Amino acid sequence: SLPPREDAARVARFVTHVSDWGALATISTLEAVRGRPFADVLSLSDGPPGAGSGVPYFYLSPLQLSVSNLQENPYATLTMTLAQTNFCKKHGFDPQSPLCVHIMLSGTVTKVNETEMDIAKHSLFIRHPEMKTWPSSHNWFFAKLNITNIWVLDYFGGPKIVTPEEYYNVT
Amino acid sequence: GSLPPREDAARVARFVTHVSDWGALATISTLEAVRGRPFADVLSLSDGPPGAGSGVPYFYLSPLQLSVSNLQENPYATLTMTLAQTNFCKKHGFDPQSPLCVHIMLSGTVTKVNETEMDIAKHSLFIRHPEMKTWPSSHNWFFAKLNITNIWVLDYFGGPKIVTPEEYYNVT
Repeated sequence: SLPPREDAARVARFVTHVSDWGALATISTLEAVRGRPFADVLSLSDGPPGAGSGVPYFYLSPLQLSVSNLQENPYATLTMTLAQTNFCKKHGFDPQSPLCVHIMLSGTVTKVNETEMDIAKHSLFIRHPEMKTWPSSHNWFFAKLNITNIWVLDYFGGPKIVTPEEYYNVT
Repeated sequence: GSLPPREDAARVARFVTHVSDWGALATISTLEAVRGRPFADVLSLSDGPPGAGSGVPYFYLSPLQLSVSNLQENPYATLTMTLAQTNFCKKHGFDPQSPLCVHIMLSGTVTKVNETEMDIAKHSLFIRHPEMKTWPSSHNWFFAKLNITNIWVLDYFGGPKIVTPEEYYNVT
């Protein structure tokens, strides 16, 4: 269940963990829209049913537009909302109401290293069983968001700012 | 209310825009801490009431919002919407990142709506989002729209399908 709204770090970890996907903002490298912000929908997982770590893992292909973008500028902002569940519908909260909790995680997106490759794979493949069947020729790699900044919109008033250290220090 | 033929990417894009009550808007951040970084954020939207979706994404925005402070400095933005916002992808067994779980990106500028278009924006938004009638006047809400110059549709294998604004708006 949703953590107390005053505990922003806990709220962020709750929302990251319950999201199976989110929207990732990048800078376009396409010549026609070069330099303009771009948005895209990615599947994600921070871990299996009882062990969400807050780390957003992705499974990506060099063919993807967002990956072309990250090759030229690896900064990205991921946004997730509880409107992705039935939470907001059930409470009658408009998706734009800060009662319909949403968060933004910004940082850089990198290919996961050898040590973390097994946890990334397991986190992603358990949550997304279709990935096992994706086409091998598209050259899939495991990636992650390295979070440097966090905004939490869970009540009226400004965004609540949470440090990566505070976010990762949650159980 | 079923999904159009996937080959008709213009029709599919209009279908997605109309079934979406919200989307993710990407802007360039003007926050000191992260200036110049791509920023994403969740906005409510509407293109019309139930039988009059025009395809035009209208927003109800406040100068207090992070996205709006970004748009004042650079009005370029990209909105994305996915059928994973409904039960469509779960019911059919399409992973949210499978192109079969349709998602679209509409890129352009966000501007304040004209006097002559305020009423249609208002009617479109307030009917889809009745809570907005109760939002605080102190936030100085205004009606905004996305002016679309570029459209990508992910609705099948084989990569993105490009749709021109004129194809998208000529859908009936």
